Order: sequence, then structure tokens, then C-alpha cells
Amino acid sequence: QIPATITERYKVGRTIGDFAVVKECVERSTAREYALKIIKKSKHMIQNEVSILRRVKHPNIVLLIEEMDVPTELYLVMELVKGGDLFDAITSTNKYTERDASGMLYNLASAIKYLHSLNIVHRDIKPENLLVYEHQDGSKSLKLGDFGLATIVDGPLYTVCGTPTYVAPEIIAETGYGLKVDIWAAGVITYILLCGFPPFRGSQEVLFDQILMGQVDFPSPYWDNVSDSAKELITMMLLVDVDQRFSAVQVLEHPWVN
Ligand SMILES: COc1cc(N2CCN(C)CC2)ccc1Nc1ncc2c(n1)N(C)c1ccccc1C(=O)N2C
Repeated sequence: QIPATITERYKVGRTIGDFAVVKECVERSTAREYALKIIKKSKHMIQNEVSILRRVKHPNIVLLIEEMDVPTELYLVMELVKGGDLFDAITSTNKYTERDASGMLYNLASAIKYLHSLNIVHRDIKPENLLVYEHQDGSKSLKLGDFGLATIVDGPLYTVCGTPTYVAPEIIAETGYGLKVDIWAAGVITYILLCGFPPFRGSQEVLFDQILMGQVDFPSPYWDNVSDSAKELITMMLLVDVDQRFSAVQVLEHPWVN
């Protein structure tokens, strides 16, 4: 049901992601591959995400190319990351080396640092919203996407959202939260990369009470070969104290990411 302007210039392919749907497409003039995200409309949440996607341009954030708006849906031509999401990559590989995990955290922290410099909190940083990028070198980067929950922090936020595995304890406590919930989610992800399981796993109230306690353990034998530098960084990212918890700048300054 797609407008002529899109089909005129793009050959729409298979669905690659399923509120919205994402499809593969080929730009006819160049044969270069892109992504088409189709957001269905109701008879304010879409306006917010496009306003964010218009402002965010960063090599580690999925780029918005152009918008085609019709009454029933909104069409977004977006960058295609051909690696797939990080969730599928973690399912196939089990765990990563410290060198691979540290380079991936460098990409995530770069995107978060850029977002926080705009006072944008993502609020949905998780492996399903990270995309693995294939370089010419064979090296792989990460790109952050899906800003449907992103918002500008002009004061403390209180709305509970995000996937519980990655949700910061201040969100669960409903006492107010800001940009640093993104750092906590990045800390949980880094922890998953280094060992293959989340730091807080629960049994749904068990998981929340464990996050609120925020006791990060590095169990044997899974963490025996992991460096103390990595355990220090993850610990500083997963601090319950919002003031002591690392900012994205502090994450990037840490030796393990350098
Ligand atoms: C070949 O590329 C992919 C393959 C798979 N599948 C998964 C299923 N498996 C059976 C085969 C491999 C998946 C994805 C991508 N790519 C991708 N490139 C760009 C996205 C995006 N997904 N979608 C889906 C997004 C997903 C999360 C966050 C943002 C986006 C976002 O806004 N954009 C614009």
C-alpha cells in the first residue's frame, strides 16, 4: 500500500524487523540497499521519534534518510545494517572476548555520549536495538536504533519503561531518573557480552528486587579469566548511586575501552 515516490525509487523487499515494521529495500538508481520502516497511524509518539531522528546524526546511530508521510502510515527511509541485531549475534556466539566486547562498548558509549550531549535519553538500550556493522576491515561496530522511547530530559522522569533486564533501579523505584539509565543498560549489556548471562536474572518481583539491591557479582568460573579492569568498569556502570555512576564520558575515559 506504499506511495509511488517510494516504489518509484526503491524496490521493497522482505520484512527484517517486526507498532512498526522494518523492510529491506534497494535504491533503484544505485542498487544500494536501505531499510524502510513503516509506522502505522491511529485515528504524538510518532511525532516525538521523528523529531529525535531528525536531530541525531552519528556514525554509531542508525541514520534516517527521508520521510514520506501519508494519512494511514509514516514511511521512514533509514540506513540498513546488514549484520543484524546484537540479540541474534549473542544467541549464536554465547560470549565475546574482552577485545571484541570493549570495542563494542566503545561504539555504544560513543552514541550514548552524543545523545546525552543533546540531553536525549534513549530509555530502550538493549541488544535487540543494537545492530552489528560489517566493515571492509572485517572489524565490526555497533549502531543504536529505535528511538520510539527516547525523550529529552528537562527534569526528572518517572514513567516506567524499557525491558526489565536492562532497567535501572531508579526507574523501578519511581523516584525520578535521567540520562544515566542509558549507562546502566550499557553496563548490563557489556556484562552479557563478557559472560553470556545477565547480572540480574530473577526467577517478576525477584528480578526487580535484585536490580534495586544492585549487587553485581562475577561468578566463577565464568569470570575467572576476565580482567579486573573490565569488572571495575562494569561495576562503575552498574552503581545504584546515580551520582557515582559513570557518565558516558567517564566510560569512554576508562582504560578498558581505550
Ligand atoms: C540485513 O539486515 C538485517 C537483518 C535482520 N535479520 C533479523 C531476522 N533474521 C532471521 C535475519 C536477519 C534484522 C535486521 C537487519 N537490519 C536492520 N537495519 C536497520 C534497521 C533494522 N534492521 N531494524 C530491524 C531495526 C532494529 C532495531 C533497531 C532499529 C532498527 C532500524 O531502525 N533499522 C532501520
